[PDB]
Amino acid sequence: VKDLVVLLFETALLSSGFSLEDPQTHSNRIYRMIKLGLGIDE
Amino acid sequence: VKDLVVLLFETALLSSGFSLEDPQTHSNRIYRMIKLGLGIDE
Amino acid sequence: GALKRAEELKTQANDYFKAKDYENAIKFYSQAIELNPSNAIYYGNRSLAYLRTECYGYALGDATRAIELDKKYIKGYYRRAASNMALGKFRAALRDYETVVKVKPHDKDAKMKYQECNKIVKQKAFERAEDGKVTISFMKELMQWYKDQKKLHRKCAYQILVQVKEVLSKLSTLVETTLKETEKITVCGDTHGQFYDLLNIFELNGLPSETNPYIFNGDFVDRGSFSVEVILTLFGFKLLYPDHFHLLRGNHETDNMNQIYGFEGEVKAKYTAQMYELFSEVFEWLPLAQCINGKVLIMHGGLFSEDGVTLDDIRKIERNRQPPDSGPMCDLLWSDPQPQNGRSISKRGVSCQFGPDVTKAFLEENNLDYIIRSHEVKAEGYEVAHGGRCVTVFSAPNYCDQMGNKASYIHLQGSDLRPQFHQFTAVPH
Repeated sequence: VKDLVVLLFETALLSSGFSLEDPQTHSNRIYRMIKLGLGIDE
Repeated sequence: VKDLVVLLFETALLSSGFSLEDPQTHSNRIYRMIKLGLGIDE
Repeated sequence: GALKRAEELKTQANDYFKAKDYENAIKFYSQAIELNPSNAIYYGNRSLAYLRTECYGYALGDATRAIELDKKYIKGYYRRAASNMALGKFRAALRDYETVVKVKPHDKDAKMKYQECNKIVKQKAFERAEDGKVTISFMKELMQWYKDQKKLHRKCAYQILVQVKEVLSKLSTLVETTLKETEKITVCGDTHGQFYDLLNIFELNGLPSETNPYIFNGDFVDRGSFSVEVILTLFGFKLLYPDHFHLLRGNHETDNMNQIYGFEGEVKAKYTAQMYELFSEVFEWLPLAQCINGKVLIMHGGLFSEDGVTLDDIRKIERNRQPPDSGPMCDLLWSDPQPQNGRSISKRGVSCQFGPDVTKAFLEENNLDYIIRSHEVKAEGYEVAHGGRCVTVFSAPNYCDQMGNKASYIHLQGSDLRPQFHQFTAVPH
């Protein structure tokens, strides 16, 4: 629930005209998600 | 391959200080992945 | 010769399944296999009778032999993955499930279970997605902190590890503590990262101090979600009371098992990678055993396979290294008792088991009364074996939130070294 609510808040905050406090964390989350979806593990 | 290329370019554009012109498509892609990863077929 | 004694235990052991008699079914299954350990049919039939008794660990290996002897035995193949799922880990069950369509055609209900098994690995994947001396004010503040989640500052933790390593490196392998006629001492069993149970221990038996000495028999980490808090609090306790708080090395204080049973992952999630390296460095200096009054000798593992084994040999042990595959320290961290006489191969796969004769010989040769050793989960929180010469104490109630077992700690008196068991309960976190 913590991960889900954090990701929802980040995406909603992005798609409303605001600016993120640190893009690096969101980018890393997206990269980890893609890596999970394409099978690298570890 | 096309989806990965577009998502990679969009995330790189986000993380390099630029401003995205159509955040709703990005949010839609994130939502599509989130439903693909958490059960519901459609 | 003995081929006839195969089917005679088939119509009997399997019949008890109809009468819900799983116990006698297992007892009779341990007879046909005993006189015929080459039939996969019985190795498969034993799996259902042993799985319905909520015992999954041994059934996991029991279901494998029904597959090795016959790879066409789907009956014994499904239950291996069923036991793996009962344990809860992924991969093995999923691999077993997917290694059924390559042996069968497009049959009904064959792939539905494989898809159902797939539907949980996705959930798992989404889950992936003062002056540096420690004071009473500091211990109370850190205790309340850990009671309210929150990680300790990295500098304070590093100082705690450095100081505890410096203090522990000056202690012999066999710590000799002399207890007066009065002034009892507390001995606790495995903790395994149950900080909220350590809170109950300290509240029920009093906070450790010079008047109420404490000593824990290893296993402060692994299989728990609060291992870091437990071990850091115990290190602070050792720092504050070096002469009244004693930590004994355990089998779960090893890197090969820290990296598999969550402690390494917990440290890397809460702190840096080198911070677990310093955990390992300070873990290797923990004593393996402690002797009280020259009468009560306590250790996390127990006795050895070698027959000589003296206290001087215990003192001459190099602690600062990883445990060997066999030898003194391996049994000092892995042995178990056996109700029958003589040695045997340990069920854990390493070390061995010691009988009552081994315990009696060790106590007679080392001039000791009895031995205390936890290493294990007990339903009542303590166990008496070998006629009282073997004592087991457990301080981890509700081990993995599934056992639901009581826990206990031992009060030992100088005037009377008889163990005084005191029991406590779940105390949910």
